[PDB]
Amino acid sequence: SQGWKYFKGNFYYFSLIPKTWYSAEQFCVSRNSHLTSVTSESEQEFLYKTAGGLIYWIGLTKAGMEGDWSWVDDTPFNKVQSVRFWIPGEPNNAGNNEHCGNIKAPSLQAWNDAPCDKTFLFICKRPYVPS
Amino acid sequence: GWKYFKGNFYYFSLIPKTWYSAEQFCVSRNSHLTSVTSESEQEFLYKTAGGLIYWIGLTKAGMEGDWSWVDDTPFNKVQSVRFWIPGEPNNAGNNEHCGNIKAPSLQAWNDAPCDKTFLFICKRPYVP
Amino acid sequence: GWKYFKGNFYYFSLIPKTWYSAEQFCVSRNSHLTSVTSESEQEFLYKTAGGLIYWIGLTKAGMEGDWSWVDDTPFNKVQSVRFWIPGEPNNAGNNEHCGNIKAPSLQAWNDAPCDKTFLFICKRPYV
Amino acid sequence: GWKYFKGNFYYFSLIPKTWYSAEQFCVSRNSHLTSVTSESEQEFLYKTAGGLIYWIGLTKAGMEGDWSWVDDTPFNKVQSVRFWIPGEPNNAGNNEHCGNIKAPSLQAWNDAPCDKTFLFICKRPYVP
Ligand SMILES: O=S(=O)(O)N[C@@H]1[C@@H](O)[C@H](O)[C@@H](COS(=O)(=O)O)O[C@@H]1O
Ligand SMILES: O=S(=O)(O)N[C@@H]1[C@@H](O)[C@H](O)[C@@H](COS(=O)(=O)O)O[C@@H]1O
Ligand SMILES: O=S(=O)(O)N[C@@H]1[C@@H](O)[C@H](O)[C@@H](COS(=O)(=O)O)O[C@@H]1O
Ligand SMILES: O=S(=O)(O)N[C@@H]1[C@@H](O)[C@H](O)[C@@H](COS(=O)(=O)O)O[C@@H]1O
Ligand SMILES: N[C@@H](Cc1c[nH]c2ccccc12)C(=O)O
Ligand SMILES: N[C@@H](Cc1c[nH]c2ccccc12)C(=O)O
Ligand SMILES: N[C@@H](Cc1c[nH]c2ccccc12)C(=O)O
Ligand SMILES: [Ca+2]
Ligand SMILES: [Ca+2]
Ligand SMILES: [Cl-]
Ligand SMILES: [Cl-]
Ligand SMILES: [Cl-]
Ligand SMILES: [Cl-]
Ligand SMILES: [Cl-]
Ligand SMILES: [Cl-]
Ligand SMILES: [Cl-]
Ligand SMILES: [Cl-]
Ligand SMILES: [Cl-]
Ligand SMILES: [Cl-]
Ligand SMILES: [Cl-]
Ligand SMILES: [Cl-]
Ligand SMILES: [Eu+2]
Ligand SMILES: [Eu+2]
Ligand SMILES: [Eu+2]
Ligand SMILES: [Eu+2]
Ligand SMILES: [Eu+2]
Repeated sequence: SQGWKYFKGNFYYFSLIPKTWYSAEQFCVSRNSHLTSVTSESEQEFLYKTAGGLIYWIGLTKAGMEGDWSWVDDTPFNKVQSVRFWIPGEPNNAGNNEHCGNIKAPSLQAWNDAPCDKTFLFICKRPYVPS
Repeated sequence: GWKYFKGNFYYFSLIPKTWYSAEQFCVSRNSHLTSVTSESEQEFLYKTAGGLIYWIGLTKAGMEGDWSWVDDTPFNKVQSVRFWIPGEPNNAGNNEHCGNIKAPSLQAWNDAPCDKTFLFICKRPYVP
Repeated sequence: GWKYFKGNFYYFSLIPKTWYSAEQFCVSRNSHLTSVTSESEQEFLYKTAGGLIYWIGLTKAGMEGDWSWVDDTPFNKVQSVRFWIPGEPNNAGNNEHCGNIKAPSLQAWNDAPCDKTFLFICKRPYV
Repeated sequence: GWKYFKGNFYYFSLIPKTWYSAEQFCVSRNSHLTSVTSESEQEFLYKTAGGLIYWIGLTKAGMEGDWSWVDDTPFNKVQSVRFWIPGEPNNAGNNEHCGNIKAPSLQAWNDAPCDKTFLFICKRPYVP
């Protein structure tokens, strides 16, 4: 399938069809991928530049009893290094119901929490495995 | 309230949610949408369900669309094939990637769209 | 060399390995050290084991050191207690963090140091 | 004592263990054998290692035997080749399924038998 863009050892798929957060993750899984994690400034830059003006689900979701933010691809969540990537004022847990995360703003400060059952475009990430 | 059966507690919800919002509720309660690994557990769940539909931990994974359990119990196709409603899973509309308990018998499971709202069942181990 | 039982294939090794080297071998065969989640599976395993000791997928995990299955089957402590040898797990020397099938009985499991070498049993689903 | 670097704490052990016994020690301390995801982290680790060999979270997984991280960080094979000692991994004796930090250089990693005993490095994120 076309639509996979390469960046630093991973391919990224910016969807054309919007889905709920979990239905997006399931699509990514059906393509041997996961909703993308973000672990560096250059990766965040790649994502929001490619996103343009559109909102995309990423692999941010609350997990555990405490509801700490986590990555669906099981990258350990680094709160210290992730603080710089939220939109100012986010996450705000509007309605006490915003348990998933999307990229929203055209900036390094781009993440927003939103209800998992809302439909948005989404970004899958899968590693390249050279022989 | 939680119900106890063979080393696990089970939560039969009173309010419906999407499959994933249900799983997040279970996770917030240190649990998961329930797996099913024996006829006695299947029987306990459908008898307790009382003829109502409840999300369980069934969901597709992998490129193959293989079914899986969200609590990471290995899914056993041979052992589980008799737990589906006859004709299910039929992936109706090409969009039924989660599973629920529906019919009151051992042949109980149906696949349904993950974004549909149903009551749900969490499962939590008792740990002495 | 794989033996079939109720939708799973099982490999009873002829070579002994440490618990983790055994698990690695199982992984290279698209499998894991076996979990045990029913009386009939326990019976099939101890009967086939024939009185020899085999590593199974039992291992301590998490901060509390509770017993777990390496294949990620949730561990049912209540229903598993009848599968340990009487008196086990006894954490001899404070260093027995993996488990094996030892006795030919439904009370079969013993905890032993993960770095000791035993025969091992892999399990993989019929797919 | 845990050493801090870029949002994670690190424990450099004083007693050697096998790879898996090392991982179990880390797990008992709410941690894992360390992953390595940047040049700056690789530099922090080998410089702190001071020329001694430490197990890290490198281990083979899957039927293919691809390298993986035990803390479940997805393994970036493209970006990690810079971190192996030239000529490694060489799977000596076809029995080297775990990895350690060995050479004090950005090219530091060696695969070695999982049953050999080395010092080890645990890693855990700061969680408020
Ligand atoms: O500056 S605010 O306007 O307060 N920012 C809010 C978000 O914080 C909130 O999550 C959404 C809900 O909409 S949703 O479609 O994402 O669910 O609406 C605005 O974007
Ligand atoms: O005999 S069939 O017609 O195939 N049975 C179908 C199901 O297989 C299908 O999942 C649902 C969709 O509705 S939903 O309520 O489950 O979403 O409708 C019927 O019950
Ligand atoms: O009733 S006891 O005799 O004390 N039971 C102990 C076990 O609990 C102990 O794990 C082993 C150590 O040997 S090992 O081979 O398992 O390492 O020896 C005995 O069998
Ligand atoms: O250039 S080589 O000779 O191939 N380098 C080898 C390593 O690749 C090999 O892993 C070890 C085994 O020793 S061990 O202590 O790590 O087990 O010995 C040398 O360092
Ligand atoms: N408002 C709570 C809700 C919550 C707790 N645990 C969770 C686990 C998953 C999803 C949501 C939660 C929070 O942000 O933490
Ligand atoms: N329960 C173990 C200690 C422990 C805690 N977590 C662990 C994880 C793995 C191995 C051992 C542990 C003991 O007392 O001896
Ligand atoms: N020669 C293979 C052996 C192997 C495949 N899968 C594994 C999983 C675990 C340990 C070893 C393997 C390799 O090192 O890649
Ligand atoms: Ca159906
Ligand atoms: Ca013992
Ligand atoms: Cl698409
Ligand atoms: Cl009971
Ligand atoms: Cl409820
Ligand atoms: Cl039964
Ligand atoms: Cl019992
Ligand atoms: Cl019992
Ligand atoms: Cl008992
Ligand atoms: Cl130490
Ligand atoms: Cl590289
Ligand atoms: Cl590189
Ligand atoms: Cl390179
Ligand atoms: Cl190399
Ligand atoms: Eu960087
Ligand atoms: Eu928000
Ligand atoms: Eu219906
Ligand atoms: Eu040497
Ligand atoms: Eu080597």
